Amino acid sequence: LRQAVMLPEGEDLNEWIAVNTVDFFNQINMLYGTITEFCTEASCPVMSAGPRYEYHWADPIKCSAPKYIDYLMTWVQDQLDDETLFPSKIGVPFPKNFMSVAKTILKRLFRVYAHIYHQHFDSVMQLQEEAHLNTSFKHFIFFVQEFNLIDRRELAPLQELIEKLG
Amino acid sequence: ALPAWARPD
Amino acid sequence: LPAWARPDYNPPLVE
Ligand SMILES: [Zn+2]
Repeated sequence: LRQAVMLPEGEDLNEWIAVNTVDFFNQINMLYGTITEFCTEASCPVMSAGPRYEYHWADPIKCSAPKYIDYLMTWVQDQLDDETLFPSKIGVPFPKNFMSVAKTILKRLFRVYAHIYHQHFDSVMQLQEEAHLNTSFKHFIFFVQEFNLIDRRELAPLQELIEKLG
Repeated sequence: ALPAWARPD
Repeated sequence: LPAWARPDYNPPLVE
């Protein structure tokens, strides 16, 4: 993956990041979809990634994982559909704040992986989606590491896993 | 705003 | 704790 995630010769960095970000959104959207039946208001009253990491709605104001993830994923899809942020027409340049928006998108998608690994790994294994989860996460992480798109603090919840995959 | 993670109580 | 947390865990990947 180290090579596949590298910027192709002559390829535009923003376009490269844009195309891959869409792919990552689709993969995590698919993976979370497989376990939504098990991520409920009762199972996850607060958005967390294990006993050591929790994600507040505002800060503190907390909310369930399903509500948190649905809002986060809806927001990402809206950004992908924003022609001013992710131009699809030829000649239209990416906005000046594109890199910043892309990093925010990736930092947020990471939290979905974190939640699934920490709170629903049992369902992943039962659905035999373990290999799929690991493969998509590895691609995601290798890409972010290649361009240093996610700060070290954000990655804390899956640091142990990150090292093993490396 | 979806702020950065925090250590739970 | 989850299985992937074990130090002996070898991340299974798609083939
Ligand atoms: Zn959940």
